Parts: sequence; structure tokens; C-alpha cells
Amino acid sequence: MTAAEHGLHAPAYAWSHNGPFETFDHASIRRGYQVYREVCAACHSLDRVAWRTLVGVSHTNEEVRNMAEEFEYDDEPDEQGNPKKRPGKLSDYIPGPYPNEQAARAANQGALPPDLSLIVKARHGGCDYIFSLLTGYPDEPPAGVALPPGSNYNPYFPGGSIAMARVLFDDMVEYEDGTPATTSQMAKDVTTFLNWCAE
Amino acid sequence: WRTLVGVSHTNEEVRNMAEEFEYDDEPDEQGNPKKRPGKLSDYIPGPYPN
Amino acid sequence: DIELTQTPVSLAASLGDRVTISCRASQDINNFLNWYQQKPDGTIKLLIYYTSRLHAGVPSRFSGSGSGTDYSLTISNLEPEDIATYFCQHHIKFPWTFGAGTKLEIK
Amino acid sequence: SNIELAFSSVEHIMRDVHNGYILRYLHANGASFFFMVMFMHMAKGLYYGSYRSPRVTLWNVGVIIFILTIATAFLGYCCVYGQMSHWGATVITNLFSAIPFVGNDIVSWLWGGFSVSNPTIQRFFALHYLVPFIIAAMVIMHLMALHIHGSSNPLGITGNLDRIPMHSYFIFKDLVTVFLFMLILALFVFYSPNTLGHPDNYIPGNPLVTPASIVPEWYLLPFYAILRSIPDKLLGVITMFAAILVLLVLPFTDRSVVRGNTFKVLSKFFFFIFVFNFVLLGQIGACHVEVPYVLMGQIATFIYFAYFLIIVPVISTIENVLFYIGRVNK
Amino acid sequence: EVKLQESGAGLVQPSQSLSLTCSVTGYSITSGYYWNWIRLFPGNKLEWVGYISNVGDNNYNPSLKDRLSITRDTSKNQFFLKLNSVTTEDTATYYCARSEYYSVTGYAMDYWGQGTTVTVSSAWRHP
Amino acid sequence: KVEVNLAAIPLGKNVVVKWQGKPVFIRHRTPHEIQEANSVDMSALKDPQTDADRVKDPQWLIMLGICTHLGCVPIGEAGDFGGWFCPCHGSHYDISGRIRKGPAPLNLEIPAYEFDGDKVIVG
Amino acid sequence: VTDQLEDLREHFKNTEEGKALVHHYEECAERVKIQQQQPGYADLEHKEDCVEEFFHLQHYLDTATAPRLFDKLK
Ligand SMILES: CCCCCCCCCCCCCCCCCC(=O)OC[C@H](COP(=O)(O)OCCN)OC(=O)CCCCCCCCCCCCC
Ligand code: HEM
Ligand code: HEM
Ligand SMILES: C/C=C(C)/C=C/C=C/[C@H](OC)[C@@H](C)[C@@H](OC)[C@@H](C)CCc1oc2c(O)c(OC)cc(OC)c2c(=O)c1C
Ligand SMILES: OC[C@H]1O[C@@](CO)(O[C@H]2O[C@H](CO)[C@@H](O)[C@H](O)[C@H]2O)[C@@H](O)[C@@H]1O
Ligand code: FES
Repeated sequence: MTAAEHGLHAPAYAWSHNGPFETFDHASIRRGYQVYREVCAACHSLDRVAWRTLVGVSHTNEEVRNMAEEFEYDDEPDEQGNPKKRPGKLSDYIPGPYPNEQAARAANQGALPPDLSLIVKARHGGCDYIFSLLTGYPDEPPAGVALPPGSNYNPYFPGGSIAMARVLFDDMVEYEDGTPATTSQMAKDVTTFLNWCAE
Repeated sequence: WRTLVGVSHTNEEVRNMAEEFEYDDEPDEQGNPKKRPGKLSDYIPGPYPN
Repeated sequence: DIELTQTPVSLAASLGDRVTISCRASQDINNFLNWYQQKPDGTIKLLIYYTSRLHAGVPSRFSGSGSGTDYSLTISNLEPEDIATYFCQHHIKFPWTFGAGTKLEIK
Repeated sequence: SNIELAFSSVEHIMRDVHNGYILRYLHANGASFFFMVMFMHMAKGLYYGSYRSPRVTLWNVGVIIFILTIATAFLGYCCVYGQMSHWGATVITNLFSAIPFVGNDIVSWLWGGFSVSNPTIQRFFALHYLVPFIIAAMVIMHLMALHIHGSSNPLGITGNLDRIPMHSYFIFKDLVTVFLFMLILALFVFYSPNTLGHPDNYIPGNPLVTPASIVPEWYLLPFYAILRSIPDKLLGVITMFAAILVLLVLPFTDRSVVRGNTFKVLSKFFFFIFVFNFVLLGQIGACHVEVPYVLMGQIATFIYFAYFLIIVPVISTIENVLFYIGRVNK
Repeated sequence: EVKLQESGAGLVQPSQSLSLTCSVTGYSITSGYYWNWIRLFPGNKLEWVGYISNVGDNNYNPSLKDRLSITRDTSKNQFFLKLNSVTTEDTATYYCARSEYYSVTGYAMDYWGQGTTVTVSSAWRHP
Repeated sequence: KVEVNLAAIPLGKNVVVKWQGKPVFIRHRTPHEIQEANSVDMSALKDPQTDADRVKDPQWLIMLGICTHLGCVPIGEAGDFGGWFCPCHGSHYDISGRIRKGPAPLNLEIPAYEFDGDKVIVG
Repeated sequence: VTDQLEDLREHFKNTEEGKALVHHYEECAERVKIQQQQPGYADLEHKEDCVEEFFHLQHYLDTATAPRLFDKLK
């Protein structure tokens, strides 16, 4: 197997949750949720994560209740059998951006953005791979590489040709706590949030 | 629908009966919902949605 | 025997432009028409088949289209050099027959 | 077990069930440990000549248990319904399509349809629940066979002159390894629970896409390599099953007059050649079908079979003679 | 790669027989498709002579059917052309060609031999 | 039965669609690919079959994406023969879907199908 | 405040090893740029690319920036 086909090996970053006695950094998880909401959520679902699980991990009960209510969910039909909607509650699962796979692909030139609830456990490399991918888009592909129309070059992705373009750029998000929102900081925070979503 | 075949009606008769009703089909390439006529594999539809 | 009539019957043209040859069969051939290229040195290659299908190695500038009894072979430009005779043949029924030909030259 | 609910129900166990992740990681890592210990149990038997008379029946029942355990583990893996589950289910059930004439019918029967689908997963779970009970009954049969002759020992000679009761001595000696086993299993379950698994199984099964990264469960790798070594469908399947069944020829190919390898130089050497050859077979299985792995796998496959059919009988015969001429003189 | 190599006497005397051979390599004559013979007259106009299918069946242009005999040799993977009682009318450059066949697109001669100029003359040539 | 819009499929592009639980491969073959498909000697094939006996329209390769060895789905535009590669035990298929190397005994199966305007119905 | 990973990567592209690696990639890039200008480049089937050279460079950078990056982040 050629290097390109395998994908560049993701290096080992010093995640603060690495190590037998280490917990996740919950401030990083909290910040990572914001990155997910403002950037990733437009194309990525988080179907296996229930609103209530964020409580006591990265947000207060009140904060999650307010976030859940910003969305609409199907309620039980009224006394006449007509369909009706209701605001979200703690028991609901975080809603995805698309109603179905067809819509998802139509919004991404035929490609389907995978659910990210388990992405950290579903990829060799875990946090290192996710982080390296998000921060590994060069401005241009290496010489001699013909990139299929609609594709983007990223050495860490097997084959080098990925349907997702670089989405993280400096200061695109305004961190509630004052942390400078650099590309690597956002990648670090969102990856930590995604590791918590998976585990 | 298929169970009526060879019991009370012919394949042709049941197919015509099934096609008089509309059932949910897979959404189109845009993700928009769409309908289709019933087939032998479908179950006889009820008068109420809920 | 079906007979095809090519036109213009061997007419020259300039390199800085396009050209459009045509074939007309004495009968309905139903798109079963191919185009061949006979280079000056004698070598003959297949250019187009089934009215519009391009053969391997032929430049995307070669079009070719039609139906019923009238067909064509449209080119985008003669650059670098496509100077040779173009023949058309139907294969709807046996025996197969070819056209008169159309020798393309420079002005 | 419904194909549309299976993967999510395991996630429900991981997320919603109190201590569910502990149950799941214990069950998954437990299966790997079951195989590592079983490999060691079988290897001990091989080394000490445990398969030799009067324990042939004990050995044969053990081979049956090995087959049932592999089958059980396969059925369980299918229940997760991840990407490896769907494709492992597809490939393994397809092994039967190699049976001439009726092969395709057997596969369609196992599937309960056109392909691995709802009928398949639901029956696999029902069967996964059943086989462990059949294994328990075979273990009882294994113990009955062991009981009439007792255990052998590292010297390979009679143990009738000096016995000690199981109680206290071996009850407490077994406890030492029980705690060591639990300690190591806990390290994996709590600190590195997915190391022995495949990331692709965290991706729901998709009937239209077989991932390029597909790899069998580690304990199946040596057998997978043996199958891959044969460039023919039928012979590959036959050879792979033969790799398990060849264990049954050992009581007959071991020509030695003494039981076990403790006092045998050449046998000890070749036993370790066999052990590392098995590990190599597993490593080859984890590699792509490329040069020079193909040839290496074919040679290691030959060595695997040669051990039972050629090396053991030839070496054991040489050693019998060596023991004779090395002392007797005339 | 597929190659059609033509050979044979490119000079025959009137009333005699024209024998041409087409040596095919890189593709078996019995595998499939049609193996043709076509001619290009001096006035620069093509005419389909006939063929021999991969099964061994013939199909001759009725304009020559009574004179030609297209045969083949499986062992050598080559087909032949035989035109009886030649006339100056038969003077032309002869070509052998493989004709593909797909149910939707029909026939198409994709591979062509280099061609052999045959002259029906009374002239003598050292054989 | 299942319908697919051929007009939406560009030149050198592969499309996979479900039919009776199995994936159906559809490729809009380029002129170069078509020549490659019909220019291989049968002697080099364990399951000898012409490209014409496998496709109705040389431009449209339609077949079941089920490896004939043990049922895996071969990966498109991969392998050493310009076609498909099965990652399960290493079978290689060419641009016509014929088996070229590996344990698989037969070429990828061609399902019954018919053309209708700018679409094809498989079944 | 610019990206911390970008800063670290720029720093290491300047070390002796970093410069040799960029040089090797740049040399491959130029060679490829020339091959493309040649007639009939679209028909070669053996077109060289610089993925391997780029990988050597990136691997070196990753080996140096990976253990240092997080100390710079929050
Ligand atoms: C179908 C399946 C076929 C069977 C598959 C075979 C399974 C592969 C083997 C599994 C691993 C277990 C290793 C083998 C176990 C050793 C067996 C044994 O009984 O060894 C006894 C031996 C020394 O004992 P003695 O009694 O002869 O000492 C004389 C004292 N006077 O003890 C020794 O000499 C020391 C033991 C050295 C351990 C070797 C470990 C290497 C294992 C590699 C595993 C790593 C995998 C990634
Ligand atoms: C920082 C927010 C985001 C994160 C964390 C993220 C993460 C990921 C990850 C980990 C993958 C999987 C790659 C693999 O298969 O190994 C992926 C794929 C993909 N993402 Fe995102 N993504 C984000 C935002 C976006 C956005 C905003 C879009 C839509 C504009 C998008 C579109 C896609 C697509 C189309 C794919 C499929 C790539 C392929 O398989 O070729 N992503 N993303
Ligand atoms: C669920 C699996 C199994 C269980 C619970 C089991 C249990 C036992 C127990 C309790 C003993 C006596 C103590 C010991 O020597 O370890 C024994 C002995 C033995 N077992 Fe097993 N066994 C299993 C599988 C196997 C397999 C797979 C084989 C062979 C293929 C096998 C072959 C033997 C033999 C030959 C002995 C005699 C060892 C000697 O005394 O020299 N067993 N087994
Ligand atoms: C209803 C119950 C049924 C049908 C039971 C069937 C049991 C069959 C056998 O057990 C006795 C069988 C599991 C055993 O063969 C001796 C194993 C060594 C088979 C090893 C095995 O695994 C693979 C695997 O795991 C995969 O994962 C994704 C993928 C695989 O290819 C890509 C394989 C594979 O190619 C082989 C040979
Ligand atoms: O589909 C994305 C589209 O963007 C382009 C613009 O030139 O690609 C450039 O930007 C991508 C975004 O990170 C890079 O991945 C890519 O390597 C770069 O050339 C198009 O080429 C591409 O189709
Ligand atoms: S299943 Fe494709 S090679 Fe075995």
C-alpha cells in the first residue's frame, strides 16, 4: 500500500485526558460544544447524544433546557389527529441538520457527512487523527496530484482526497470564556467534545 | 395484499386493488418526500392516519 | 444496396476554423453509422461509431450527430492537423457500404 | 436483535444502562481473553503430550469445544451489527457456498433471505444465546473424560506414586491465577477497552460498502491467513477447516515412546518454531495481500501442517533412536 | 495490445487468384467479434468485401460472393482472403479489420491491418 | 425493479445503487476504458468472457457489486487491472468486471436490465 | 494571536532538517512542473507526484510540533 493510500500517520498530541489517572478537561468540552454548534452542526449530526447528558458535564440544567428549546420536535397529534410541533426538552436527542440521507448528500455534492457521536472511537488514531485532519489542509495539494472536482486534499485522509473542505479558520468563533479562537485551539476543543460524545 | 392472491382474488385483481391506494416512497434525490401506488408487498391501509 | 452520399465532396478549408461533413443514405439506417479517417500515408483509423460515440484516442473536438437518413461529422478546429479523407459507413443491414469520401485540405 | 435496532441497542447499553459499559467491555474483552487462555491451554497440551493415550477422548472433546467457541464468538460479533459484523457475517456464511451442488442453497437458508439482513441477525442472536449452553455441556463431558485418568504432569510419567488433594493446594494455587487474570482483564476493560477491537465496528453495518480497512478479529487471523494462502475458493475453505481438524492426528503422528517435550531437545525446538509460526500467520493475516506477504503466508501455512504431518513423526522417531544408542552399547 | 499484420503477394496476373493473410496477435480469432476484409480502390473509395465470424461463419458482399473465399487457421490465429479470377477491376489496397459488435451500438471496425497494395498486372515478379 | 437516471452520471464515474438487498454497480465508461475492455486476450482470463457478452451499450457497465469469492463489495477504481479490488481476500476485477487475480472464481454477475430513454431499469 | 500550530510548523521548516526536506519536495515539484509542460502528458500512465516528499516533510514537522503544541493551547 502506497503512503497516499494509507494516509499520513497522525502524530501524538498531549491530550490532557491521555493517561490512566486523567479526566477530560470540561472547559475544553464546553468550548468544543460551541465549535460543534456554530461550525460542524451545519453538516454533521450528533444523533446518539441526548440533551440531558450535557448537564453537569459542560453546561447547567438551565443552559441545556434553553438550548433544547431553541429547536422544534414532533409532538403527539392534537385531539383532531392533526400534526403539531413542540419545543425541545432534556429527554430529546440533539437534532441533525438534514431530514434524510438524500437531503444530506444533495447539500454536499453527493457525499454523506457521517454522524459524529462515535467518530473518535470509529477511526484509527482517535483524537489525534480527528485533530490532525481538521488542522491538516494545505493551501494546495502536492505537485502531480490530480484532485477530483469537488474534492479537497488532506494527507491524513486515506487516499488524500476528502469531500470535506477546511472549515476551521482563526477567530471564526467568539469564545465565551475569552480563549483565543485559533484554528488549532478550536480543533483541540471540538475533538475533546467529540471524545466525550463517544465516551 | 399478496395474501389475497389465490385465496379470494387473482394476482391481477389484487394488483389493481393495491394501486388504488398511495403509500410513502423513498424521498427523491433532493430529499423531498414522495408517494407511490401500492403493491402486493404492502399491507391493506386503514381509514385513519392516527 | 444502401448508398451514402458525402458532401462537400472533398473540399479544402483553413486551419483556423471548423468544418462540417455530412452523409446521406438512400434509406433509413437508424443511427447505425460510423466515421473513419484515412491518413495520407494510408493508415485508416476508426473515429466515430453509432452516429456519435467517440473511439479511443480521438480528440474531444470531433462531434458527429444525426438520425434517420442525415448525419454529420462536426469538428472544432483543424489544429494541429486532421488533414485526411473521412469515410462513413452504415451497418443496419448487410452488405455494409461506405461513402464517397471527403478529402480535407488547406486553403 | 432487529437489524435496524441492533447497533443502537448496544450503544444504549454503553450509554443508558447503569454500568452497561462495564458489562459490554467485560464481555468483549472477555472473549479475547477466552481465546488467549484457550490458545495457552491447547499449547500446554501440545507441549506436554496431553493429547496422547489414555487422553485421546479428552483431546477430541477439546477440539469440538474449540470449534463451538469460535462459532459462538462469530455469532456474538455479528450481533453488534457494525461494519465488521455485517461483512464477517457475509464472508463466514459464504464459506458454505463452497459446498458443491447445494452450497448456494445452504447460504440462502442461513441468511433467511437474499443477503445478510433482519432474518440473519435475529437468528444469529438466538443461536449466540444457545451455543454457550452447548459449550457448558461439552465442558462437563471434557471434565468427565479428564476425571477417569486424572491430569498428566510436566515429567510425562505416572503421577500415581505421589498425589495431593485438590482442596487447599490447587484450590489456592488456582486462586493466584484467577486474580492475575482478573487484574489483567480489568486493565483492558477500564484503561484500554478498545485496543483489542476494530474501529470499523463503531460504524453501523452498510450492505453496499465493504471498508478497505476490513480485518478479522485477532484470534481468527492465523486461520484467515491460511485461507488466504490458497488461490482457489474451495481449497482455501477446505484447508482452513483442515487447520483445525489436523489437531486430531497428533495422538497418531507422535511416535515417541515418552510423553511430552520436557526431555526432548529437538521436539522443544520445533514446538517453539510452531508457536512463532502461528503468531507469524496471525501477523500475515493482519497485512494486505501483497508481496512478500503472500509467499510468507504460504510457507508458514505449509509449516503449520508439516508440524503435525511430517516434523512430529520424523523428529519423534529420531529421538527414540537417539535415546537408545546414547546409552545402550554393543 | 491487439495487432493485425497483413502479408501476401501484392501483384497478381489476370484470371489468377489473390491470396492475402491477416496475422492477429493479442486477441484470439475464436474469442468473439468479426474478422473482415475491405478494399480501397485507386479513386479512393472503400468497399466491404466480407468476413468470417468467431464461430467460423461467412458473410460475403453479394457483389463478390461467387468469387471470394474467406477462411481461417485457428492454430496460427489468422484469417485469409481468396479472390478468384482477378481483373484490373480488383486492383486496390486490401485491408483486414476486426469488427466489434454490441447489441446497442451495432458493428464497428476498431482495429485495422496496415494494408496491402495489390496490382492486377501482366508484369513478372520474382516470387 | 429499480430505476437509475443515466443522464446524471458523468464520464469516468462509478455509481452504486441498491437492488434486492445487493449493490448494483453502474459505470459510464470512457472511450479508452471501452477499448481496454474489448482488447484483452481470453487466454488471460480464468472466466473467459467478451466485453460484448457482458454489456449491451459499451458506454454503460452494469453489474452486481458482489465479489464471487465470499460476497464482499469490491472497491471501485482500485486494483492492478484498472477496475475493482475486493479488500476481503484480494480479488482483482478489470474494467469489464472480469476476475483477473485472487481467489474469486467468476466475473462479477450481470443482472437482467433494460434501457428506457435516459434511464435503465434493473430487474 | 496567530495560529500556534502554524507558528511551530514555520519554525521547524527553518531547521537544517526542515530545510533539506522542503528542498527535496521543491526539487520534486519543479521536476513535475517540467513533465507537465511536455507534449502528451495526459497519456503516460506513469505520472510522478510529490506525495512521498511531502509526507517526509510533514512527518518531520509532526514529530517536532506534536509534543509541543498543547503547551501553547488553552
Ligand atoms: C489451532 C490452534 C493451534 C494451537 C495454537 C498454538 C497457540 C500458540 C501458543 C500460545 C502462546 C503460549 C506459548 C506456549 C506455552 C508454553 C507451553 C509450555 O507448556 O511450556 C513449558 C516450558 C518449560 O517447561 P518445562 O516443564 O519443559 O521446564 C522444565 C523444568 N525442569 O515453558 C517455557 O519454555 C517458557 C515459555 C515461553 C513462552 C513463549 C511465549 C511466546 C508467545 C507469543 C504470544 C504473543 C502473541 C502476540
Ligand atoms: C469543526 C466542525 C467539523 C468537524 C469536527 C468535522 C469532522 C469530520 C470528520 C471527523 C469526518 C470524517 C472523515 C473520515 O471519514 O475519516 C468528516 C467528514 C465530512 N465532513 Fe465534516 N466536520 C466538521 C464540519 C463540516 C462542515 C461544516 C461540513 C459541511 C459544509 C462538513 C462536511 C463533511 C463531509 C462532506 C464529510 C465527508 C468526507 C468524505 O467522506 O470524503 N464537515 N467531518
Ligand atoms: C471452555 C474450554 C475448556 C475448558 C473449560 C477446559 C477445562 C479443562 C480443565 C479444568 C482441565 C484440567 C486442568 C488443566 O490441565 O488446565 C483440562 C485439561 C485438559 N484439556 Fe481442557 N478445557 C477447555 C478446552 C480445551 C481445548 C480447546 C482442548 C484441546 C483442543 C483441551 C484439552 C485438554 C487436555 C488434553 C487436558 C489435559 C491436560 C493434562 O493433564 O496434561 N481443553 N481442561
Ligand atoms: C449459524 C452459524 C454459523 C454459520 C457458524 C459458522 C462458523 C464458522 C467457523 O467457525 C467454526 C468460522 C467462524 C471459523 O472458520 C473455521 C473462522 C476461523 C473463520 C475466520 C474468518 O473470519 C473472518 C472475519 O471474522 C471477518 O470479519 C470481518 C472477515 C473475514 O474475511 C474478510 C473473515 C475470513 O475470511 C475468515 C476465514
Ligand atoms: O471542493 C472544494 C474546492 O476548493 C478548491 C478551490 O481551489 O480546492 C482548494 O481549497 C480546498 C479547501 O481546503 C483544498 O482542500 C484544495 O486542496 C484546494 O485546491 C477546489 O480545487 C476544490 O474542488
Ligand atoms: S470476498 Fe472478495 S476476495 Fe474474498
